[PDB]
Amino acid sequence: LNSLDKIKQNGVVRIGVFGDKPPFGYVDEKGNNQGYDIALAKRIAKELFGDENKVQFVLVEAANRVEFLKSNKVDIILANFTQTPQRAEQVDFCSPYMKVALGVAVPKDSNITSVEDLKDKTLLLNKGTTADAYFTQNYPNIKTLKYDQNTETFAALMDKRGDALSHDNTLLFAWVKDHPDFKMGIKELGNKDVIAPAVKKGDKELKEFIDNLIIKLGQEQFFHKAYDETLKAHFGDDVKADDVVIEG
Repeated sequence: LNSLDKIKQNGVVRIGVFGDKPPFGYVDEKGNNQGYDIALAKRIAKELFGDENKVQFVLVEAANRVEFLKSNKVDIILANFTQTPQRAEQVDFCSPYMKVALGVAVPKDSNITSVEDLKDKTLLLNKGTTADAYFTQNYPNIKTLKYDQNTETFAALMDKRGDALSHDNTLLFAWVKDHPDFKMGIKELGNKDVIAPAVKKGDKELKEFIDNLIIKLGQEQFFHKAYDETLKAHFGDDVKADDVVIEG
């Protein structure tokens, strides 16, 4: 069986998501999976099974997304996952559904406005994210403290364990909005990237299923609506939906 017919025969779709990167994927105070990524996940289950609750949400951290696909723990990764050429050697990406770049958040009283300013600073990172790869490769001598989970990484910022935190700038906008003792030192770093779902390398039938669905959802402004339901309230009036959302 190709992987799409397998998933159809299973009756559920296993989708890897963040449990702790709001507002994109997280578990709310009631223990329910929520966020922009989760909206697509439930729409994918709806298309497969006529029932948006025939997703099994598998929590996964940034370092283990690819391995969860290689090892068959999940059918799809929707853990707010950035497309890179390097990851594309390893998993097959589906059509993108948001735009992304990197940023650096810093304490209110920080004078760090550039990577030069991080020279003799400790920089906090979630292990396995694109921010991790970016500094590790391009600025290997910048001291870092790397954590497995997002909760841990931001907790170490709030505990003054480092001078700055780098991550997706979209994430860091929402977080600095809920945590006003901190600000954006650098609003936008690196390449103008995209988030997309990923399937196991060679799952062509599944990938095309999802790509086609993303085309059909883009015709009904599904991602803008999802942006309003799940993201708009967590950004300032500064951000356009069009700066974040990709339709189709």
